[PDB]
Amino acid sequence: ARARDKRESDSERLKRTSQKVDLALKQLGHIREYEQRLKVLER
Amino acid sequence: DPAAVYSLVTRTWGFRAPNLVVSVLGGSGGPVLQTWLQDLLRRGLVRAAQSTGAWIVTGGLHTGIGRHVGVAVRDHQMASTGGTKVVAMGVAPSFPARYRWRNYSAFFLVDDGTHGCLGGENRFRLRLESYISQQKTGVGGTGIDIPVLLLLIDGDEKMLTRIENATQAQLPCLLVAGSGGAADCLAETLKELLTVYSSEDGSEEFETIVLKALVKLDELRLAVAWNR
Amino acid sequence: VDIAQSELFRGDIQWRSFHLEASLMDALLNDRPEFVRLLISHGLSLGHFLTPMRLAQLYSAAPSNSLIRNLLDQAS
Repeated sequence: ARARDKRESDSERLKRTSQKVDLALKQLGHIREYEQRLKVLER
Repeated sequence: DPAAVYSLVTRTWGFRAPNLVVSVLGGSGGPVLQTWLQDLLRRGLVRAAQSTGAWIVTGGLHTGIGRHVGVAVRDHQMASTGGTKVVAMGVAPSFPARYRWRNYSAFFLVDDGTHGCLGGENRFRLRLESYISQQKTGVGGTGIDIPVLLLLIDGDEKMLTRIENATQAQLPCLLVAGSGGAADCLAETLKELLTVYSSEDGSEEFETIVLKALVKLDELRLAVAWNR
Repeated sequence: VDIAQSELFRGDIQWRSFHLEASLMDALLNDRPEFVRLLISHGLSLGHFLTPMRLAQLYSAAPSNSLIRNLLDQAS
């Protein structure tokens, strides 16, 4: 119960949101590069 | 008598009554399970049992489908929140105990009567299901009959015989496509109880497939029986 | 600890008890509580792990300028 209460705090939610936004940025960069490569190949 | 077994399991051992019973069967020999099947076991059956308080009844042996079930349970637990632990009953052929590890709450030991033989327990296991399907869920007799469903992956001729016996006992069975022989081949070949698990279907949709197999009693009563 | 998680979660590779005990002793000596938690939680038999020599080594790992070491040598 104590660990669950700590995990559901606003600070932990904000930390997890920041980490997930970083993951989304990495995926967006990967998709950007792959789309550029696909456009280069198809032209 | 399966009634005594169920009464001991629920009352004298403190285990809560199940809102769903899922039986894991089959499993071809080999240390390495496919990653697709591993994901199906991890984020599928185990997740649905976690979210509906279901009973995972499977072989308690250290090899075969039981080891895969244990690994999936451990994987879910390590990536789990502060929720209830899944009761995983293992049926295989003094409060303190001594054993060598080199995740199952209960270890049903069936007296086959002959050392070194396997398969004599299966009938007993089926009898237990034939009891727990007829029991009322929730509180009192107002609840619906407890749903019991079998999920088959891989398998052999003995697993086919078990499936036939289960369908004789009005217990629904599901066969996973792409597993290999037995269940997968039978599904490709393809009475009311039998349900086909498409390879397109995967995790995050296990509960809907369970419901559509059970209904084939209504959907709403099953939903209110669970916690979703 | 992420490397340890990735290595120990692999299904293809299984780790024998000797490596688990060696890593557990290293973590206990070097004050890495997360590593000891991970190693013990992965099916480690702590009862067979501890030996009188291991406890003696753990107590010998006390700092030179520590009250525990001072009292231990004063008792002898």
